[PDB]
Amino acid sequence: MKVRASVKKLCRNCKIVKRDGVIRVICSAEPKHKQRQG
Amino acid sequence: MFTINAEVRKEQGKGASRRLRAANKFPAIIYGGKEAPLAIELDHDKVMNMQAKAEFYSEVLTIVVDGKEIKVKAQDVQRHPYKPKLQHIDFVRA
Amino acid sequence: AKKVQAYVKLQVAAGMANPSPPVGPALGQQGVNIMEFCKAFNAKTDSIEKGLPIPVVITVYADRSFTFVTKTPPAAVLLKKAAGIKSGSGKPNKDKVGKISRAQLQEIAQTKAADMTGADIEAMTRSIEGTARSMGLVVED
Amino acid sequence: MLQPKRTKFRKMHKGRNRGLAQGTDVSFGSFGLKAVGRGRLTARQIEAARRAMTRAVKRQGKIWIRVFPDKPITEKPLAVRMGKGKGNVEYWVALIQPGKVLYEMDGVPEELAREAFKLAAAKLPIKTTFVTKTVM
RNA sequence: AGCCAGGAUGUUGGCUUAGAAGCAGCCAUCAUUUAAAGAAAGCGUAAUAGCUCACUGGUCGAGUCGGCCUGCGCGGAAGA
Repeated sequence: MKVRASVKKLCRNCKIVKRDGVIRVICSAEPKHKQRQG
Repeated sequence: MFTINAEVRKEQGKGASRRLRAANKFPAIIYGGKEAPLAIELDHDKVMNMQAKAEFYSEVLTIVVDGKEIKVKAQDVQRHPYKPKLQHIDFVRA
Repeated sequence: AKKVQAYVKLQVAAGMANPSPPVGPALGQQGVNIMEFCKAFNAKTDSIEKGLPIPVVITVYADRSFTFVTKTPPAAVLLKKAAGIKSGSGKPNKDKVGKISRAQLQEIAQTKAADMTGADIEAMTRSIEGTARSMGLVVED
Repeated sequence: MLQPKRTKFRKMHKGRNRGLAQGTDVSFGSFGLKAVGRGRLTARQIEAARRAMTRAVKRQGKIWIRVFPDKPITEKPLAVRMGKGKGNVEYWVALIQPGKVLYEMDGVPEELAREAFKLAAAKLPIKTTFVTKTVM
């Protein structure tokens, strides 16, 4: 995954979830869209 | 067609005006015709959503102050520089 | 036809038999026969006129290879048979490349009624003139 | 890069950047990129932002750069002591206050003006906002 | 928001089409039976094809959608 300080929805299947106080982008379509730490 | 409920400003100057805008109002004045100018305080949100329309700057407004009605027209508005809010409005009588 | 069971649409100009450079095993990847584009397809092509590709439904059954009936002449080479230059469209609508007389499209549209969407003459008239909008063909009113 | 064609004196004092701005309404165009932060803007940041806008809303539209640098900023070289004169003119900045409409745009829909002004406000050092042409 | 249905024809539209037949291409970007449909919004092909959607019907039985102004907070945040 991509640890960035701007996490965004790159696709329409991407989805912002906060787990353990960490903003994350969980996608189902493309696993390259998986992101962390916004 | 706009009715703007107002009060009379018993205080003026920069202290009183800045106190008046922190309380979510803003000052204004009604001058023109032969009468004395009338210092007026106005609620902020009503006038801001009201002036989002175009007809606020063209149509004759009606300002209700002390239970009277003064048919005015919005002459000139001072806006805040970098915020979407108002500093002051000049209303010419009509 | 039915649910999609090994029918596709492919060939080029069918004045000749069995186009080997353009498609080849594209008509041999599914159960569609290699031989049935060569003799019997031209036997079913000579019934009207040659020199036209045919996008066609080839339903491959548990028979020898399949059974085939050609139904409609398509409007691509029907709107290229008398349009202008023989090269192609490129950027046809921003200038005036082609022009088509509308009476022959009224009679071909009056002929073609199987593979269309419409029940009135005027309803499907400027649909083929929409294909004239496709290749920039200026209609002569 | 923007720079005055011909000055009157080569080196300017620092001076300060206080108070609010003068160019405040969207005057020429229809949509505006208005400053909120104070800061100052070099000519490279104005050029960078203008290329972001001009790319973004393609060669349609019309864009006004309402600020102009005209203030020379001098720097001393590296491993030079203090003193021994004022430095050399390296670049040119415009001083910005809260309220300056930095850019204007006309001839596009509002949603492209949002898009180009987002794209170009990320090339500037000051916090910025979007404004429209208000009528009086 | 879920869930059950439909979502095409000229359209191989010509392409430099070597295979693009909506899918490594550009111009167009129309018109109809139709509640509704893009000469295809996402993937995908040796290549059509394959699906989903954009829109509409039924089930559903009370709120929901996205902006603005704000207070306090989260990430950004590694040193002997």
